[PDB]
Amino acid sequence: VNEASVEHFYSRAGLVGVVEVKDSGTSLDGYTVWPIDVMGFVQQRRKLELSTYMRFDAEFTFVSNLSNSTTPGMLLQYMYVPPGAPKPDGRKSYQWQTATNPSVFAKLSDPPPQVSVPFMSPATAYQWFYDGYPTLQYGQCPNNMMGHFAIRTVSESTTGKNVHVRVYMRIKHVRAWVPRPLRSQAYMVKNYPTYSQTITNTATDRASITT
Amino acid sequence: VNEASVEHFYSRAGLVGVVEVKDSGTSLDGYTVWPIDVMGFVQQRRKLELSTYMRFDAEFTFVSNLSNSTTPGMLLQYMYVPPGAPKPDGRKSYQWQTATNPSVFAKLSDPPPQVSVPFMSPATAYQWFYDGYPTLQYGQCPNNMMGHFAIRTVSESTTGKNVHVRVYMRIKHVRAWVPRPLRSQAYMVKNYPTYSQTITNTATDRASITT
Amino acid sequence: NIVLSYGEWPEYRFYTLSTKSWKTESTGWYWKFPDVLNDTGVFGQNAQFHYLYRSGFCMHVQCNASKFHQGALLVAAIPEFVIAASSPLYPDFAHTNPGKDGQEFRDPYVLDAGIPLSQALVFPHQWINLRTNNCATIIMPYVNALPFDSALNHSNFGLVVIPISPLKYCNGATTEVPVTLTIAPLNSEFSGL
Amino acid sequence: NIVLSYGEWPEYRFYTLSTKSWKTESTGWYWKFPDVLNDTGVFGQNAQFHYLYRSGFCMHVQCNASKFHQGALLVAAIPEFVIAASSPLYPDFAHTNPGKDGQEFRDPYVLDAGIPLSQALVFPHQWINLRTNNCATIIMPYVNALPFDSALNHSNFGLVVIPISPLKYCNGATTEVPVTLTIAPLNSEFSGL
Amino acid sequence: PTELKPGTNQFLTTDDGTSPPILPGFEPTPLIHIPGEFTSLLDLCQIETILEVNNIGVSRLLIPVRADQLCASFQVDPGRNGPWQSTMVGQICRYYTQWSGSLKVTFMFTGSFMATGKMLIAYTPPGSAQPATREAAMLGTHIVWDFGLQSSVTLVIPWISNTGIVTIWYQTNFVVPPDTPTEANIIALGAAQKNFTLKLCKDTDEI
Amino acid sequence: PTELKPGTNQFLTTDDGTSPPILPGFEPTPLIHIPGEFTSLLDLCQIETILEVNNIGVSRLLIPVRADQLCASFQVDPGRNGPWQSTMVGQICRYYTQWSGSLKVTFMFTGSFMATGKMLIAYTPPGSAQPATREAAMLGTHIVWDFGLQSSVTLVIPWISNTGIVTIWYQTNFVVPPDTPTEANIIALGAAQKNFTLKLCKDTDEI
Amino acid sequence: EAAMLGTHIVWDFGLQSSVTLVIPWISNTGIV
Repeated sequence: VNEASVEHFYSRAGLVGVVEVKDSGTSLDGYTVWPIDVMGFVQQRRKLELSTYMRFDAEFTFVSNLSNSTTPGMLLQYMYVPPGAPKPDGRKSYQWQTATNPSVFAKLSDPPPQVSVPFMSPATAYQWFYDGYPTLQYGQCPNNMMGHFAIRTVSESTTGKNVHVRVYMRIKHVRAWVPRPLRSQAYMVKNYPTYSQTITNTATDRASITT
Repeated sequence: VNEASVEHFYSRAGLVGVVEVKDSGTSLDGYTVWPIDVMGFVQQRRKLELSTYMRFDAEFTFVSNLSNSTTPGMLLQYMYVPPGAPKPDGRKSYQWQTATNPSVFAKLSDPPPQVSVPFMSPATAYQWFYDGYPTLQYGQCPNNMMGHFAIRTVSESTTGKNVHVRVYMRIKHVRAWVPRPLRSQAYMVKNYPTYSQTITNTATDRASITT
Repeated sequence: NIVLSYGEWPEYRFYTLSTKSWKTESTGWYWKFPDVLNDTGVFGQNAQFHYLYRSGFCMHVQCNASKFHQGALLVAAIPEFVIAASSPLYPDFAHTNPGKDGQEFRDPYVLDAGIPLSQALVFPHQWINLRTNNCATIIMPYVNALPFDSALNHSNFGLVVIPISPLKYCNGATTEVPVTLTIAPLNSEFSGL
Repeated sequence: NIVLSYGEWPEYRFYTLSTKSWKTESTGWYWKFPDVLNDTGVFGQNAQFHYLYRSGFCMHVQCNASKFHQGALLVAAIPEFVIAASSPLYPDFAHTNPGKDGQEFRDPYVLDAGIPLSQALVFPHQWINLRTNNCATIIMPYVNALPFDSALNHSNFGLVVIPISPLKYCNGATTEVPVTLTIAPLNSEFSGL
Repeated sequence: PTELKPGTNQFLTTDDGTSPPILPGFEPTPLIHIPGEFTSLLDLCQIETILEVNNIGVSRLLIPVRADQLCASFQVDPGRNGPWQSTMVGQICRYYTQWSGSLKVTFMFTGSFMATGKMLIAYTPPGSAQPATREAAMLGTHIVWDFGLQSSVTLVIPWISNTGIVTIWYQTNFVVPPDTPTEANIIALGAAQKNFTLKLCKDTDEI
Repeated sequence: PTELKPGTNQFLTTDDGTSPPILPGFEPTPLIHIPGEFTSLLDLCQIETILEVNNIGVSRLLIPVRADQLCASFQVDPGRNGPWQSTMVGQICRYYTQWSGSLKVTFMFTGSFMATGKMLIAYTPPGSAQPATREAAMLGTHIVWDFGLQSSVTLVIPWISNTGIVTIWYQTNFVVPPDTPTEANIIALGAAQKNFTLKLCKDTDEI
Repeated sequence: EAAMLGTHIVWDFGLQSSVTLVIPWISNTGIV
């Protein structure tokens, strides 16, 4: 009864993204910018597309460690660049100091940080299916973007160790609108519906209709 | 009075299993899957068989350390694969990312993690004695299985250290049904009643019945 | 009888589009509209001049065939209906805004959305079974995330007519069966002239 | 007097099985049943055809012997009674479903369950002491984890009769003592024909 | 100030809790009424959707009828595979582990208005093997459905917990006047009943 | 916010606490009535179970009677060893350290209906040595039990805290008509009383 | 066993020395 519900069907934390700062090797950057995308994995893309419209709050958790699993104390900054704000160029860029970008300072020895992101869209609800041109652009609604998370180790110059991060998002206070079928065809491109020319059948074949 | 009770007779935490991830040696796996079994030790098998039917909640605690007892900070994942879900193939398998398998991220420097597992059976209560064929299969009821715990260190490739885990389960909110004798004969095979052909006597011998 | 989409009345004249011939081999059609009426009528001039509008619709599909013809049609109204481009990528503008004369499905089975047609019954729908009934009627309230939007850019919903069971007739009968559509705007509003 | 197992009445005709001869050397018997009546009677055809059933039983053991015979029997009803296979492994199907003619214990001392016979008095039981009384009666309610189950696959309980104290008689007396069993199903139900 | 820390301390269980908001004072856009809200996944099951009984394209949804034979048969289990794999009820059952309840099936005869005939629609319990003759199929649960009188009929499968068989038998023959097409079709529509329920959770193997 | 951490902090004591559920929203299968529930281990003691007085198989449960001698004797302590090791009361006393209360013993004469005789059943306090003659055994606690009149008798051992001796003496002789078997048996049934109690805990050495 | 399923009475000597079986209606033949 209550175990199948739109509130309970979109519930538990799941892995949205996997990022790496990687300043050790030929890549000396020491920072990364990760756009917030709920559809990055095809199985969570398919569940969110059971609804045309959704309105929810987000819960982000950052599980971070080095490559050998050891978590020595070292200081990281998790910033949040809301939609419409410029993204850092480098580790020393002045765009890490902006007071309107909320940031979290937490060591790798601490429990994983977590924060809540309110509903960001100008429209009443996120719409995963948009028909028409907003202004290649067919079906592309700019209202959905939730912003970015920029992550860097706080250091003067070039620490030689790579940091692996895993982001866990949890949908909260979810409301859904008009129902929609579940996709039969395999996804191809990230943003669009386009499907391969070889149509695969929904139901599996048998010898004859008798049995 | 209250010190001998079915609630108080099955009570305190006890050692259900001892597992090792062992990625250091010729075994490079770095993960292990442990099926939840309350009867793994013969003395807790004998106490649970004082009842035919039981219904209870579980409490699992994971005490983990390296081989030399030192517990350096390193990140482990304890997942839980409920009955009916596929088990990880390897350390990098995609079955660690499934959102419906609850998992716990806790370092070796932390207090031991603990979680609670609800009553999982389709039947009203677990039945430790089943008569008849469900479909070798004699007395084998599939309804009892509680699932698995898959454990791995979170790392990119091959950390060279072995981790020893000890699992402590605690029976909660226990209800029991029709009483049964306590086994006299020694156990042989894990699942079945089968007993050795040499019958050992319950009461110890004396010279004569006079004294 | 009347089908009321999503149990809402569209609270806040009849346009007869040209007839389609449904031959035994035809694969179906979709009109995808606020759009069908943009280029026709007095409703079509309002849609050009005003910068925002809110409107519901009432649409009526009717099929003229004898008692010796047989077949069936599924008539559905699908909100935010988005067309996909089958690989060997983007759909052409003729497909994404077919006009008043509609477009004919390339793949009726996936509805060119990648979603299966078996489950298309989750949307507001009717059946035309040539023995049972010749007509289907659907009232569609205004569904959008915003209270107002643009008529030229955004298409609120499509209307889709798939011949699920092919048309059969004995020799001598009329080869094609006319299928005609009638749209009456309900409770339309405009702003920003 | 009557023994009511576990204080429950089985709320929601008489079948006389063939007679067993209890000789001085016999080791006892077990009928293990929903099963005894599967192959006999009108109850046996219901158990084949319906896919689920719920039933309680009433069973009556009676022993005909003179005043010069002596001995004793323990009569118990044991739920979920599971047979074990003694090493020099699985019990054969003849042992796990003995039928209407019952099976004879290999080891009466452990009841072939590995559990001791001394403590078998924890189950619903009676004594037949040939001087005191010739009969024992037990009413068994339906015990299961589920409200319904299958008659062919699952056996709810066994019935076990062990000659604890061997039979003795002087020369000239009848060598064997007949032991007969009578089963009346109480409050049986069926579904899924 | 006297607190102490038990064994459950300081780990991520990936299950519910509370967290501080990242932007305080941010006021999100207010709600408006949108139609078509659905609060449950048990009302998406109850709506009948075509089930694919023929194993070819859109022809896979239809069983043909031509002029005491078995027309078609299919099993009643939504979860596993086969026809129910194209229904909505069978696609959401792949997200859960265990479903229990009663089902529903509907047939529509698509042939001509002038055509007359009769069919036999039988159901078999989960334990039994399917009937090998229509006379054996008649003694069980069945409905005798006459085309000319009624164009659609409904068979309700009784309780089933997580499998039965539905067999369609020609009775009599498919009778047509002159100048009427001799072949027709039937579409089958499956749906959950009101008492259907879903349990545990799982990750679909469809994607 | 002012809290501080005392010396009891952050260890596993393997004793009671609370923990978060691993699956929220999971609804387990509801309860139904099952008969035969037992909430205590003191009511499993009160039920009489055969105790093994003869040291051979099922013959170990019986004391023979044949045609002023001591038939048999056994000590009354459930915990240690011997006859009480086969009772239910003596198997649960191996899980605890200390038991205190009163016991009960019952005898059943299995011989023929035509046989007549008499016995003497005596009990000795824990400090005394057992009687060497039936006349010394008579002066203490005893019951004189006549077969032909009564087939079963009960001896209640008074309070004992965590040991007495029960001795059975032939009085008179075992008298039988012609054509009646000359040997008989007696089974002994031990059980706890209503005031029996169990203390501490331990791990059985039986397994 | 075939005779048991029909009409029968099980008569114990030691308890009772005489028993009665009533044949139901017959019009002008059964077997005992």
